[PDB]
Amino acid sequence: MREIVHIQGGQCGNQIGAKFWEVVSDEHGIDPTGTYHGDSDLQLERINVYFNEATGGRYVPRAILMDLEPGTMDSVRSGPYGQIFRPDNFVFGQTGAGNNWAKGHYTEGAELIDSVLDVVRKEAESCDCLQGFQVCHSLGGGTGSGMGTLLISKIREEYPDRMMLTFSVVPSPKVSDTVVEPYNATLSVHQLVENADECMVLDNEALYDICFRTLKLTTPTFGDLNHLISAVMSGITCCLRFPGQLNADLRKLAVNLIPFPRLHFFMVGFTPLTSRGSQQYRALTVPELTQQMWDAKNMMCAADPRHGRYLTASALFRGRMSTKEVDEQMLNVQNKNSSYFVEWIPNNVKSSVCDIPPKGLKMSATFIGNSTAIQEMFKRVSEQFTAMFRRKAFLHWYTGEGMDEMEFTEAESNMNDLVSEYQQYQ
Amino acid sequence: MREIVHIQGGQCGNQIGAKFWEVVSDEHGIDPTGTYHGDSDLQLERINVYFNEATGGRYVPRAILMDLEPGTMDSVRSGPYGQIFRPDNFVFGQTGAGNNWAKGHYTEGAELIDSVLDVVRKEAESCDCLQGFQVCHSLGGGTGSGMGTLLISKIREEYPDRMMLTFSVVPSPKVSDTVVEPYNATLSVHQLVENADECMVLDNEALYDICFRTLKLTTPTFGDLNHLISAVMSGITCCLRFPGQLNADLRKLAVNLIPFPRLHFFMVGFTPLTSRGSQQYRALTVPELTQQMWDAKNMMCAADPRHGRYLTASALFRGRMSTKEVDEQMLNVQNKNSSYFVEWIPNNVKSSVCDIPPKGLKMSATFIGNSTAIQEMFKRVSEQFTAMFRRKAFLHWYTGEGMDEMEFTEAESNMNDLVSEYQQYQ
Amino acid sequence: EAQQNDIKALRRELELKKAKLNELHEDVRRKE
Amino acid sequence: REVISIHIGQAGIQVGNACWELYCLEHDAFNTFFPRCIFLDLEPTVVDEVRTGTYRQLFHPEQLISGKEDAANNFARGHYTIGKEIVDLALDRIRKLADNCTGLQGFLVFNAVGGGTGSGLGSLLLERLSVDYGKKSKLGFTVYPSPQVSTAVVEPYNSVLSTHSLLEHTDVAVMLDNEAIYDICRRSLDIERPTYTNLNRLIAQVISSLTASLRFDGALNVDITEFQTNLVPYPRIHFMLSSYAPIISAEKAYHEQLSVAEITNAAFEPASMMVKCDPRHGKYMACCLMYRGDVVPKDVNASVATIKTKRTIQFVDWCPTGFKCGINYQPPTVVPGGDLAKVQRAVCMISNSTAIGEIFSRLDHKFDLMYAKRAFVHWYVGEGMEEGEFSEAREDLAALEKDFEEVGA
Amino acid sequence: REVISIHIGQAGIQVGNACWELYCLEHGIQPDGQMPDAFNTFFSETGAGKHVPRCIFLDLEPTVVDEVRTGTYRQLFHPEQLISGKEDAANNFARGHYTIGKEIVDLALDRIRKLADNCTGLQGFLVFNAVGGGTGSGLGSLLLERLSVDYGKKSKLGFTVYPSPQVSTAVVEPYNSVLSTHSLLEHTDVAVMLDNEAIYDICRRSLDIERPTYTNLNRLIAQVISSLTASLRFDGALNVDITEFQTNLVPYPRIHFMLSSYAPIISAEKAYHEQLSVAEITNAAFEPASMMVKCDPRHGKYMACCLMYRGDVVPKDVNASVATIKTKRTIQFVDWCPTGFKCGINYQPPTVVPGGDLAKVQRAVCMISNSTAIGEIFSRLDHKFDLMYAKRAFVHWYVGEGMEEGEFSEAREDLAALEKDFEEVGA
Ligand SMILES: Nc1nc2c(ncn2[C@@H]2O[C@H](COP(=O)(O)OP(=O)(O)OP(=O)(O)O)[C@@H](O)[C@H]2O)c(=O)[nH]1
Ligand SMILES: Nc1nc2c(ncn2[C@@H]2O[C@H](COP(=O)(O)OP(=O)(O)OP(=O)(O)O)[C@@H](O)[C@H]2O)c(=O)[nH]1
Ligand SMILES: Nc1nc2c(ncn2[C@@H]2O[C@H](COP(=O)(O)OP(=O)(O)O)[C@@H](O)[C@H]2O)c(=O)[nH]1
Ligand SMILES: Nc1nc2c(ncn2[C@@H]2O[C@H](COP(=O)(O)OP(=O)(O)O)[C@@H](O)[C@H]2O)c(=O)[nH]1
Ligand SMILES: [Mg+2]
Repeated sequence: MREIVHIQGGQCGNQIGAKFWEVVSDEHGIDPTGTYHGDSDLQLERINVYFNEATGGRYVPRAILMDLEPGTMDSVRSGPYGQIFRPDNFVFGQTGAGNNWAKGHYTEGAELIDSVLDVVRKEAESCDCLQGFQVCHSLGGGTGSGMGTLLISKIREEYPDRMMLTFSVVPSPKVSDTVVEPYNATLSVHQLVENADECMVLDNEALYDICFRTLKLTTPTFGDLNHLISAVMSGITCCLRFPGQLNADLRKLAVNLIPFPRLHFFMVGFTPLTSRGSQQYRALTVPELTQQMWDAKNMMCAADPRHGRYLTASALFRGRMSTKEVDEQMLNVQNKNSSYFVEWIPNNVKSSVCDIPPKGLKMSATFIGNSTAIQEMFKRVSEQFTAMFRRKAFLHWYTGEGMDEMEFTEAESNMNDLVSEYQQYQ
Repeated sequence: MREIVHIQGGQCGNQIGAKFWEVVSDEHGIDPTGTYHGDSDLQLERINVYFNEATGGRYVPRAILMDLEPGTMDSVRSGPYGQIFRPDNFVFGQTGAGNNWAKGHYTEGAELIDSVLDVVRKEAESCDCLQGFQVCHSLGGGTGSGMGTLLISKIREEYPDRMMLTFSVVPSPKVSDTVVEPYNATLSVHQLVENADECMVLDNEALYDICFRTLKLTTPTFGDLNHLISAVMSGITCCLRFPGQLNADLRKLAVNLIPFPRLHFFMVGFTPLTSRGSQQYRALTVPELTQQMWDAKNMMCAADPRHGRYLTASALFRGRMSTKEVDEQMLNVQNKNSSYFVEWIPNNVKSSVCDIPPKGLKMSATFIGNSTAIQEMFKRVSEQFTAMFRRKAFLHWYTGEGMDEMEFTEAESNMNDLVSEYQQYQ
Repeated sequence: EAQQNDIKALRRELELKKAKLNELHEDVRRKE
Repeated sequence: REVISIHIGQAGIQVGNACWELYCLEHDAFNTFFPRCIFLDLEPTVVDEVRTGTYRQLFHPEQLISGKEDAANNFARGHYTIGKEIVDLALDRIRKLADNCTGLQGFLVFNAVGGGTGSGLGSLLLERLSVDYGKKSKLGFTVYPSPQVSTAVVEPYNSVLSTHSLLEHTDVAVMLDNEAIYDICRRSLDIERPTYTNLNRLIAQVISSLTASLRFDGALNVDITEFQTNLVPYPRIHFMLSSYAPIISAEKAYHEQLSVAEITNAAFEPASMMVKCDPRHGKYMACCLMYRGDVVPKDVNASVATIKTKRTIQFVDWCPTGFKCGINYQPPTVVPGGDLAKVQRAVCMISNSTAIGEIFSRLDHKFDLMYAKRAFVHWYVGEGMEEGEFSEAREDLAALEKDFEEVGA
Repeated sequence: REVISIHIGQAGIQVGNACWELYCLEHGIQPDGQMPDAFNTFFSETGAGKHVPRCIFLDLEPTVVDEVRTGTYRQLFHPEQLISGKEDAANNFARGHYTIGKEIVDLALDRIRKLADNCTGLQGFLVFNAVGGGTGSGLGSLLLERLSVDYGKKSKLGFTVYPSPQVSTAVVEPYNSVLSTHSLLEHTDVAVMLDNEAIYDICRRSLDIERPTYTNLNRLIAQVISSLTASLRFDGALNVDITEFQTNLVPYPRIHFMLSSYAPIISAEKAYHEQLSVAEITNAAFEPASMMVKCDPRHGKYMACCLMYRGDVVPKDVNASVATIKTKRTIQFVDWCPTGFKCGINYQPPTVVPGGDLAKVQRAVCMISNSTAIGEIFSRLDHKFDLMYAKRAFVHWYVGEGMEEGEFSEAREDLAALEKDFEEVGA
């Protein structure tokens, strides 16, 4: 019925998406060979939202892998749940951008973006009632950020009414892999504020910090971090796939958390998250899920929400639970911590309950707070951007590719006016 | 409903609390795994006071372990009933104070006590109706005395309207484990007289005396001492956990035994405590419990009450008993030895009976007497404090951390006027 | 480095003051 | 004589899923229901739970209407953009349901005004039903959002914009909150952790108690046209507090001595109203008492006398005879898995007063605060609305507040 | 006609557990609540064959209430009746009267209202409390205050447990008794004293039980209440009601304190070897070896006495027996009262409950008298209360709750004034 087309870009997008299709295929009970093998009836009637029946019970995902380097494609095809994609959907350039936003947005994207659009169109009209697209990329890299961003703009030109989710990671100075992170992230946000419908901001500091403190992992490789991000993405679109006592689709959450059209950058959290040694020392109640939800040390961004106020907040619950406990818990946190919430908006919390838990758990929750503490990172980025751009560091690698000085000034302007509007509404 | 959160500090606190949680869990029929395996329905009715149900019969103790060296934390998880504590309740520093009350109260406390406070807050708000807090620690050491006393002061200014028990062993010259015992005891008692609601004095000298004569043990390790202390703590709070013909709660005991807000230092004893050689030749009636209760060689302090006067006294009886017999025995011991009792208060003894004996005995009792002879300890400790401080011994380890000289003089004055004020009401 | 300590002290004080304010607001609501 | 029921939205058809379960379990008397129903929604998830449920064969396949995609808590979307393609199919069926009928008493609609489907296409369905039939009654049992317990954020926008049409379209409008029902299940039913299912079960009890007069022969029967006169003293004042007694568990019921005198009292205390409002602040304009089961006219007669002579509650100065009684013989039925015990007799009271004037005033500030800063308005305007209808719905509730204050004097 | 019975505190609801036990075993009702019309005074009928007692157990500590919720009579009591708080007053009159009392007594009131509304010919209330505690003392006096302003004209039979002179369990109970009597004085219409040492001596000597617990105490108290309500429940040759004691026994609106006794309290073996008639039980009701309050009426003077008779008793010999008492000179009546007796005979004997230690006796007497020996007990309380008050011991707990020094001195002089009042009526 409602349809979700998946688009993954860059190394970050491909590996995040690989873990994503692993957990979704297990949820719908599909084997690594593509055939249905589940047990419950419930897992059959809502697989068209993510799959297409091909022939002989072959359910292939409705996904599009997109990059510029073959290492990621071969690593994808090698591992399990790698032989479930249609090889025609591995749209793939050959030269590579390499952490140069200009390459991924003007030079190399110019010959790939045609082929991705062909595949995504044929894959879009294959289904009847499109709900929206779902993109997973980064803002530090070049072929993820630049090409993925250009793809977002072209898609919003063709399909202006359909929804759009973007799970994007942003760079932070404490975990700084590339040197040109500010030059990329600033330009990428300039396009995200006008093209995406909503962006769920992620970061590696909070992810590494979460696996240290709460999960208490010893060696948190990218597999575990990508596993956490995938659990968030499954939680946000569980309402379409399963019946519940109160449903909330993508559009329903968007209208309840975005009070002004440019204020669409969210913080995300997932619960419950407990160490393996302490999994049996705990209950599974709604109050326990709420204490772990509203903890500021549990967002998957490196921006403390208690440094500002919440404008709105959302809680998607999964499991057999009493709706009264849901509303009483949301009201309780709304009264005791009255200063952290905006005043000219009562009821800053939208809630929803689905009846099917994720596999292996009894009851889970996903938090999406649209706070005004997110402006610290934009200031935290803009100060670095000005540090380079006052003195034209690394600038020629982009200038000799097409960007002029007005493009960077425009990116600073959009960043600065945005942080003022978050400060205005606090 | 009526609830007690338990706090153990330092090495002394950890062993005392360890043997304590084994005794209570065995009374409620919970095995080392932490699952219910008892038979009587009565054992389940009153587990909310000390435990929380986690899942599938798993009961976790409502306790917080707090120390500075990991040797005690690992020794706790190794022994039996070690796997029942929630690992998050092991709030814990790393450096170590080491028998320096200033290091325990000013340097290392200032960064650990916020953590232990946060755990206590979660444990207090997790339950509904607080009856009080229960803190076990020593007065000679540093990480128990200074940090624990700071925790007491911080908690009392947070929840001022709830009771608070503290069980503290105090140093004596005959059992002199450290060298700066008086410098620690005098400053600790200064804070206890102004913060704690009621204290229960203990000492290691009397415990060694009990294990020699009454128990007639060959090798009294610390396990047996902690066994006696645990039996006392279980005996006093038995009234909240089991019904009886005459129930007496903690607050009921506090208002009945404390005539003046500064006179809250009690000496405690427990009966029956007999050797295996003579336990076979004994009878179990009320008079035999009393004349072993009120014996001076059974008190758990080295403060002989017949060198003073009794203000008030209390007995907590356990087992199917006749209340007439209980009251006439208290009447007999008060009429004969009338000189040992205060004169301007008739019927100096509060009494109560509970209908659940501890396992292994048919009938038991627990004595709590608020005598004035406790001042023997205050003079006995203050002279050793004076003997070093007149000459400035060991002072620089206290002075160079933030404490000045008027702290010792104020502490001396308050301890000295306290023993003076006990003497006046005597 | 000095100004960094000033930042991490002012925020903690600010945080404590905000928590106290919430308590006062809660009491007014219950009392009304 | 038959009456057909329409159910709109996630809340509407879940209420219906419990209501029709009671009707089949209760049952020539059946003729008024046997179903003459229509479920309709924009999200197919809850309707298609019925299509595969236990009542697969019970409902004719066409009856269960279902759109393609949800309005998503958007009154404008469910009233202007998406409603326009499904409402025509729905009402062009309901017509042939009425042509199947001969002695149609009326329609009864179930909707929650917080959402977009329950609110938006609720009003849209109502407007074409009013122009098509006009005279036939349409009882609307709506679910308004509670003051302090709340699940959505933009629901003030929806509740005001829905009410502006609920005034002049429905004939008899019964308010029902969720906090009040939650309190009822907590206080009387002692259920500390209730869900939506328990709420919908006792909502069905109220509906059944007011249609049992048509279905079964009583000592004093009362039709749907009777409520039309006896409780609405003015054409635009039709908003009814509801109550029920005895709402009681399985064990307490046997212990207590349920009778007519005390349940007439219990149906009047604010500890048992289905709407979170205190009628001590207001004055009763009229009361209506449906008695089911083991009732002689004497003790109901004696009970209304004691209420009138009490002074804890007051009436308007206009009505000395401020009551309408009604007695039916068949006792209320029970559902296996339900929590209400079997009772010889029960009372469903529907009153009208000025306490309702408080809920609208309470509603006004929340809508007013958000609207002043133009929060969330861009969603509704891009859907097809303008600033005109926001401000004009605001002043409509302002007029209603002055209206209640004038009539109450 | 109906009378409802309220129980406050640990001692109060324990006494009720023995009373309702005795009641169902008397009227042939199983503990579940169904028969296998005289029960109408105490039990209301559901109409489905289930009988529910007219009573409300309430206290501040949930321990003693919830064993009742799970005993044999789980199904006899309606759930709402068994009120229970969350935390105890802890032997602190002020804590039960101002801090914790102010939240719980309003729930008890809006409960007791619909018990009275279910009734038609309400004779009165009767309250059970022990003044030594904080619940029975504090909110008990608070409940009596609000009961007087609500009804006023209805009787309030206060069966209170005063602290014993020498045998005591608490230490602040002198404070609690003085402050409680200060309000129990002007609220209770008829207040009966029940000490604890006296009942202890009865079970030791008469019942020859050398190891008694609280069970036997509560058992015989229920026996006295049963003997006192038989006149209301059943028909006799000469009956009285509960409004009769209001007039016939209290000469002045502040002298209402009665000494109770009962006879014969006899074990299973003495009855077999001993004879029962009206004259000897009329004697045995007056000797101080059978009184329920440690005082001696031999030291006092009687104003008026009351005599309940149960079983096979004719009226000729109750008159002859009371005549023999008046002609004796060990006890004397007040000069102002030439006739000092109120007699009553009822047909039904006292039933026995299995498990109790009361024998099946053919006849019994329940005496309720008024005297001036009661003045000695109140004075005896004042000595040890004033003993500690001057030095301000234990005052800090009550004043920390929200009281002051004023109410001690003003309550002290009020009961001191009562001492002078008792001495001047005796002259
Ligand atoms: N009593 C009751 N109320 C319900 C139930 N389900 C939803 N509600 C109420 O419905 C309101 C929101 O509208 P919903 O019915 O959930 O959704 P909708 O009306 O169909 O609108 P959309 O979400 O756009 O489809 C909430 O405020 C709930 O209080 C229910 O099962 N019982
Ligand atoms: N006669 C009699 N007296 C009892 C009994 N149980 C307790 N008491 C008396 O009650 C007095 C203390 O009051 P309790 O009823 O036990 O306690 P309370 O009145 O509820 O006050 P709190 O302890 O603060 O709750 C004691 O002095 C006892 O003499 C009993 O079974 N029979
Ligand atoms: N969570 C996660 N982050 C990744 C992964 N691979 C790369 N990143 C992040 O992506 C940023 C670099 O992006 P990059 O891979 O160069 O993007 P691309 O070159 O456009 O495909 C770094 O800051 C990494 O932290 C991954 O597998 N998981
Ligand atoms: N009863 C008892 N006392 C102990 C035990 N372990 C240590 N102590 C006492 O602790 C005192 C020294 O305190 P210490 O353990 O160093 O305290 P800390 O360093 O602050 O934790 C000595 O006087 C011992 O008597 C034990 O297992 N049982
Ligand atoms: Mg809906």
